Amino acid sequence: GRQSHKKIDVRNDTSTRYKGKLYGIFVNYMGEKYAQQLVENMYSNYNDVFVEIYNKMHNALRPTLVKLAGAGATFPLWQLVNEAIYAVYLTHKETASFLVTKYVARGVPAMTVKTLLAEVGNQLKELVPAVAEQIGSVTLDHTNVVSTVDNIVTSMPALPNSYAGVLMKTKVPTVTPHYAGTGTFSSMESAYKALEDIERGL
Amino acid sequence: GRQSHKKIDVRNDTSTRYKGKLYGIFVNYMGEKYAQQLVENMYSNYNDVFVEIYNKMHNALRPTLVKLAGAGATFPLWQLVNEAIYAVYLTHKETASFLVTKYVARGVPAMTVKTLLAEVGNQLKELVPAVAEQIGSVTLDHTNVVSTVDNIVTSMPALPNSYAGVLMKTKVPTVTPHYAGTGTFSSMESAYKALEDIERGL
Amino acid sequence: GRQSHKKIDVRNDTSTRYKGKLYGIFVNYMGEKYAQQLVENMYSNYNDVFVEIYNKMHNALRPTLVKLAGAGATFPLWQLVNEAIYAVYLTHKETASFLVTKYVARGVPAMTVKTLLAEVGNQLKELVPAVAEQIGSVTLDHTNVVSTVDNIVTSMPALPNSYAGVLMKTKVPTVTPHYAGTGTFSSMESAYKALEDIERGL
Amino acid sequence: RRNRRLSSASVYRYYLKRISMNIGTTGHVNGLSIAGNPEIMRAIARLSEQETYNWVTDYAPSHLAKEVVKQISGKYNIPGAYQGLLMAFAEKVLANYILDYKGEPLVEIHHNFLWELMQGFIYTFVRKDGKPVTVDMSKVLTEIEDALFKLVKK
Amino acid sequence: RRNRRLSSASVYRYYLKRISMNIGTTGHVNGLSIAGNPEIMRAIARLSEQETYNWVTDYAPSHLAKEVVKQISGKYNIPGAYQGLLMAFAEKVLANYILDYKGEPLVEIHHNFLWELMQGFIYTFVRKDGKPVTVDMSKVLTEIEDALFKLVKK
Amino acid sequence: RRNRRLSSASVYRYYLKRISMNIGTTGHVNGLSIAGNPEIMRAIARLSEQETYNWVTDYAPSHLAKEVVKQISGKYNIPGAYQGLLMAFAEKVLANYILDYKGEPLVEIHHNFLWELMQGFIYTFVRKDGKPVTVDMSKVLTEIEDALFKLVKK
Amino acid sequence: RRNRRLSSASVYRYYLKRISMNIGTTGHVNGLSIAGNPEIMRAIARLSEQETYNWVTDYAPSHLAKEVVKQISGKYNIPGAYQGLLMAFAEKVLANYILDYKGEPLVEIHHNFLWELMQGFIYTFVRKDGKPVTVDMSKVLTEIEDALFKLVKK
DNA sequence: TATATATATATATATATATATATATATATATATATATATATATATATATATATATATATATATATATATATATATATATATATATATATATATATATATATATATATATATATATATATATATATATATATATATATATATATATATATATATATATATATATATATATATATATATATATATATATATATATATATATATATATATATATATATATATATAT
DNA sequence: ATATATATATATATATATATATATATATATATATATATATATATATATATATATATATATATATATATATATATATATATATATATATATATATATATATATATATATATATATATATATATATATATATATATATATATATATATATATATATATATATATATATATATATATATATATATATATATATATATATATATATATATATATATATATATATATATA
Repeated sequence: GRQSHKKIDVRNDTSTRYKGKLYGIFVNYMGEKYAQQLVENMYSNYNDVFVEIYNKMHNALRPTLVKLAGAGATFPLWQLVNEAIYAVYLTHKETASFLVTKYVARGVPAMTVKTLLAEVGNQLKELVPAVAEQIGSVTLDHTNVVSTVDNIVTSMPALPNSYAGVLMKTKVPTVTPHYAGTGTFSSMESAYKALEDIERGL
Repeated sequence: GRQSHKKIDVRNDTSTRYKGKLYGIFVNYMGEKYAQQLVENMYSNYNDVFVEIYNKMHNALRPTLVKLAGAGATFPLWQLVNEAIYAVYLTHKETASFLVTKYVARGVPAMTVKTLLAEVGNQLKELVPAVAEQIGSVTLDHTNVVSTVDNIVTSMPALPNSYAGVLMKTKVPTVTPHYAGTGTFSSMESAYKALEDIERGL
Repeated sequence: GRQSHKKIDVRNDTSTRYKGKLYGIFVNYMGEKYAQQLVENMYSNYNDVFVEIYNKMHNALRPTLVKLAGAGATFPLWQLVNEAIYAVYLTHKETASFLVTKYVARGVPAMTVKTLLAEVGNQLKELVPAVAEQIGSVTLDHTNVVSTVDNIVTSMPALPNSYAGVLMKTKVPTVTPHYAGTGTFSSMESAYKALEDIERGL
Repeated sequence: RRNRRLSSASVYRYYLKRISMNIGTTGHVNGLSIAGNPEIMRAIARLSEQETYNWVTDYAPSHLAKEVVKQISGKYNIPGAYQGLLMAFAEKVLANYILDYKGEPLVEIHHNFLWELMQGFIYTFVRKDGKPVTVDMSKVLTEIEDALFKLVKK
Repeated sequence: RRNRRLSSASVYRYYLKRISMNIGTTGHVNGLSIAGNPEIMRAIARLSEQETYNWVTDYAPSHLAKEVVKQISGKYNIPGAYQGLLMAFAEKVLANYILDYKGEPLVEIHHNFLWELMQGFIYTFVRKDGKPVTVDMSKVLTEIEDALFKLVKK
Repeated sequence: RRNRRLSSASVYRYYLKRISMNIGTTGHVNGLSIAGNPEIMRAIARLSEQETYNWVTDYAPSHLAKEVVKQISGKYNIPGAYQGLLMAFAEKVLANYILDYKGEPLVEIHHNFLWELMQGFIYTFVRKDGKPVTVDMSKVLTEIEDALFKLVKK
Repeated sequence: RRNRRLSSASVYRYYLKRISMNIGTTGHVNGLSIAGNPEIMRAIARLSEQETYNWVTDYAPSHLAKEVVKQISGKYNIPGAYQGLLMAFAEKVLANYILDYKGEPLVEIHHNFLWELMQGFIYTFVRKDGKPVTVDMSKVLTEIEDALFKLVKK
């Protein structure tokens, strides 16, 4: 027993693993070039949506998750942050009442949920413009987040998940981390990428 | 339950998916090169008709659809605008009375239908010259849209759908978005395309 | 009988052996370029985790292992240092009581276990900043190590192994051996590498 | 894909398309050689068969839900669009609540789908005779809820 | 991978994917030529077969453990998340202790997984009737422990 | 390589891996052309078969040694690591002494392996019941010595 | 190369290595083009086969010599080293004298190999029982001499 | 140039820090000088494109003939020139081959054993990894499947008529091409048949005996 | 029992030799001749088909239009929802196998030595031969082209003229006009970059110091070869 201790996360190769595996699958559907372009577009979309939103949120919230419920049993918190990003923000499909009811029904203290909702809002507003504009300049807290988010969600009807999928970032261009203003901080990550190819003779 | 949350739209890869899948299917009918040319022509036609008309209309009207009847249950509006672009414009097959009767029979407030018809006219006149000339220089409104559109449609007989299909844009060339005048604004989209191939060594 | 006497260690070719064999396997999954990038990333990760932590620990500890229980049957000591590096440090999953109990159950003198915990902590605090900050500036000894480590593990709940896997070194940069301060000593090893390629006409 | 009433043709379509996907899966690159061997071919055939059988066995509840929604809509003279929408609602409510009971009370989902259907909830429809009729969404929503609980004998 | 109840589908999936891995393994570079030869093809087929057979034969105990954890959780109205977590716990305890007995007392693992479940161990759960209930983590942990020894007849 | 109990899977693994090695061996540079030829392919297949058969036939003695070591360890409640170590010891004493008899007396190898096991030779083990037990290394070593001679009927 | 008892494995090994050497031989530089053509491939295969057949047919005498030397050493309890040395001696003496009869009398080779073995000709060996024994080199040399003459019935 | 040590002198290097002079870099903004990019309209300067025709210049293409310079071709014969083939022997040169032995070099092989190299295998814990599997949910992406409708695209289908391109069918005759069929005889290539004898090859069959090989039958011991 | 060995011996037939001889048939020669074909000429004539024209119609089908509609499936959207998979991330946990560690052994191969032999080839030399092809000489004819000449004639091509005429593109004017670029202005902006400042602070260098120390090579001595 106790064979190994696997770890699941974005390891700077999930890109290539995804690309290569789906390429190998789809060659028997498309032929070489068509499958190539297909997997290229597929991964680009998956990146700019899932990575840019969910992975940044998970990386930001991991430490506070450990602070609150330090455990391997933080999986329900992951459920909560996922639904919050999808079901509440960007869709206005459910109010804070629903999440708090559900997760206290699942055994989560309420104020924990309120705090998590507060922080995910405070960061998603930095990631996505439209959500920041809908919430305005209101710092969220486990004292005020519920009323504010409930107002925002009830003000809007159920939004089509087409907003949540691609269009939201598609319509609006944003500052790059290769810019002035507040876009002058992150390329360190991308920087390594460059170095890599130069070392590989690429 | 609640396995996933799918999203359906044009995702900058529908070209490749369409081409590749139909190529794979048809190679067993034509052989390689003939199937290649066939899927090329098929997608080109599908592009220049469906994309250029319907997808632009959908992207334009999605915001107003949400503002008016914000819901996942906006489908009746979608079939409304589809029939509008097909049945009334480019064919003069039905008068506004037919659509308003049908969709109030389906439970839609009439003035909403009137507003939508006004807007689809206001944009289709920008996209298609012939309709712009048929309607002339008349801004449509839920107060005057039905009158003008009924005047036009009764004035013209039932047109053969050969107009609505391909020939309409085939006969008349338009200003490119790669031109001076009012064709100097959008190629940003196409621009990305170029960059893409350069990055792929293409 | 007595065919040979194999020796297993990091022989300045495990990089190449790993890369080559896995490349050979994966070409039949990916194709040349994708499999190449795959093995590159995979070995980079395996290096910067396993080598940097476990191999340096083993190289430091080997002489003391021989001094204490000099034998080919230091095998349980290697199991112990593995458990210590993974289960206790970087995870706080178990307290020293568990390890000492288990290994005296396996027939290991307890003070030997305490000694090894002391040294592995004293070295890991140099290797990983986070552990050094968790333990602070306290020298471990078989007289005091158990109390301090049990204090630390009781203080922190079980952490997700995502810390122990990649993120730990990923988030924080460290002083290189290509620096001033305490990073101006080790280029010797790297130097050899460089020399090699120059002699190979590379 | 356009609307097609479920029938054996659909079963066979799913079967063959899964055959294609599986032969794509196994020989990640060497699809041709794997395609030439009849043995792995038999294996892939049986796999696709098992997969279709799985997918069928896990669909009858949704069929029943769509059926009862159709009955109710026909009884209340509702255009096809909203019939499909209520089919989706019924499947959702049976899945998340009746079967697995995700952590949410019924009325909560009810109000969620209510906000979904707003624009507000009493819609007027013109029958084939010209007689306009009106129906409340929330009422018929709650109606199929009880109707659903009747089916599974909850 | 998403949740899928174990069935023959999984068996065949593992079978075929192991075919892919083995054909990759043998022809380290000459994958094509080895893929073309039917003899090594039969060899790889039978190898993947034996491999799947091994993996199945050494998985039934885990299946029984997950089954009993499912029964207990269903009896105690516990949400799916903790059902899976307790399945994993029972797996761990049967593996390291019941079968091989790595040198650690059961109560030690008990307190370890207890700290694993803290936040602190009497969680409140809202059933489908709206009646809130509470369960002690340590107690039910000790509970399935005894049940576990009952199965293997320890 | 991680520990895996001997089974047919290992036979097939050795088979295919030697196939790869031999196709590498013959066409020292022209590996592809040799890979295309079916005749030399059959030759390599039969060669790898013979090689696996050889390796199997000359391994059963070590298997029996590991078996009796396992039995003794189980009877004395010894941790797995030491079980493997004593397996290796029994293999040594059968090979170098019982089979070919290199020029060395038994008790010499005995004391050699004793210094191997020192730290010193009476180890304390905590059973699953908590009852600690002690065993002399030299004794159990000498114990399996005769037990080995019992097997081979020396 | 390490000692490997003769078996069919050796036959096939020599076979394939001769394949490599011959494909190297024919296409002195254009090895690739020759490697692509199946006709010269068949020719090379059959050539290597014939060559292995030759090498086999011209080795059984040495095998018998090594066999009888092994039997004699077993009867006189000699360590493997000297067993191989006397095998080589028997091979030499049968080749140069028994078969081709180069111009040399037997006792000449005898004394030659005697000076080969000195240090001086009565070596002491300690058996597995602890009973030391001594054997005269010249005697056992002469002993296997006649024994060889018995095999071929010379 | 080496061999021991010691200098100066300067080439780097690495030690710790400090300057100076720079080369970049990122930090925020400001300049200037440029390199591009737009965003709208004007230049002159090519760059093509037209759209009209007209030039000169040359690239080809014809149409008729004539040259010249060549490229082949055939007609007949004659040279040199070298290629390579046979007909006669002789050389050197080296390609293998064989005949006896002796080398060195190396390819394996076996005989003992000893290293090291990594190839796998079996005995217990850590990696990245994917093989997955589950077991719990959540994503995006996708393959499908519904459920209502709407498109465009093409797959057929039917409805009515019209084309075009074919596939056959018929209705008259006329071709060429061919498959046969006759009707006369003549060839050639065969397939058999006969009439005479002779072969070689092999199918059996005898007539005597001798083998091996194996098919079964007749005296006691094992699987 | 059936079948396999360990000796002795039949009969029986399966073949094979060891000689002589049949008859029979399998081919093959050797001549003469049939007869039946398989084709092929040689003329004449059918008949039947395979095509092809030569006109006029069909029906049938293959496509394509020309309008209208289906139903069906191929895709694509439009929205809600499933189900099944392809992956991915979340956390926990097994088993399996694929590579790497961390020790102890195997066996197995890939090598490398450590001695002694083989055997087999790869070459090399040591004499004597071959045959074989590689060339070269020493006397003669073939195609064979490789050229050249020596006349005549083609056809074909390369060009060049000698007229007329196209078409085509190479440029150039003549006029008008596009569109696309190349640079230039004309204003307002960007972004990007080249530098230069304007302060700060790094990082990497190029040097220069400021003490210590290496190794390295540039020289110079201080004895020696």
